[PDB]
Amino acid sequence: RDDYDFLMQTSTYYYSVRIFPGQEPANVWVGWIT
Amino acid sequence: PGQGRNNNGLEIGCVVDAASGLLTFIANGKELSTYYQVEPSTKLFPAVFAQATSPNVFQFELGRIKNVMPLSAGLFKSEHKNPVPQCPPRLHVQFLS
Amino acid sequence: MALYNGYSPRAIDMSNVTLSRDLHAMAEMMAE
Repeated sequence: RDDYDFLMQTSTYYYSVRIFPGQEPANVWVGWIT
Repeated sequence: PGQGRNNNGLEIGCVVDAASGLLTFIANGKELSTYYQVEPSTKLFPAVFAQATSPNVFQFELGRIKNVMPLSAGLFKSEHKNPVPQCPPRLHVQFLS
Repeated sequence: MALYNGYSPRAIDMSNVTLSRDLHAMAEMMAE
C-alpha cells in the first residue's frame, strides 16, 4: 500500500469533515483556526 | 463541478504539512484550488463553522489518506509514529460561547 | 449547474432537508 518509510518521515497530517445530506454545503465552512 | 449534493455525504478533507506550513483541501478525491501558507510555529485548531439546516449537521472524521499521517499523530507526541488513527478522550469538540 | 452536470437502484437520502415556515404552510395546505 503506502510507503512506511515515507509515512514515518512525513510531517503531514489529515482530517476530514462529512457534511450529511440535507445540510446545505453553502452554510458549512471547513478548515483551521488559531 | 456538478454533483447531486446528496449521493454521498460531502467529505471535505483538510491536509496540513507542518514541515512546510502548507494547508490544502480536497473536495471529493479532488484537490481544491484554495490553499494557505502559514507562518512557522503556528498552532492550528481544526474548525467547522456551520449554520444547521438539518438535525444532523456534520461529523469530524479523524482518519487518514494515502501517504498522510492521521491527526492524532500530530496532536499527541506519544503517537508521533502511530499510523493508526485515534480519538483519545482529551480531544473533544468545543464551540464559541 | 445541472445543465452542465447491472442495475443500481440507489437513490437519495432526502428526509434530512429543512423547510421554512412558509414552506411548511405550503406543504400543509397542498397536502390538504
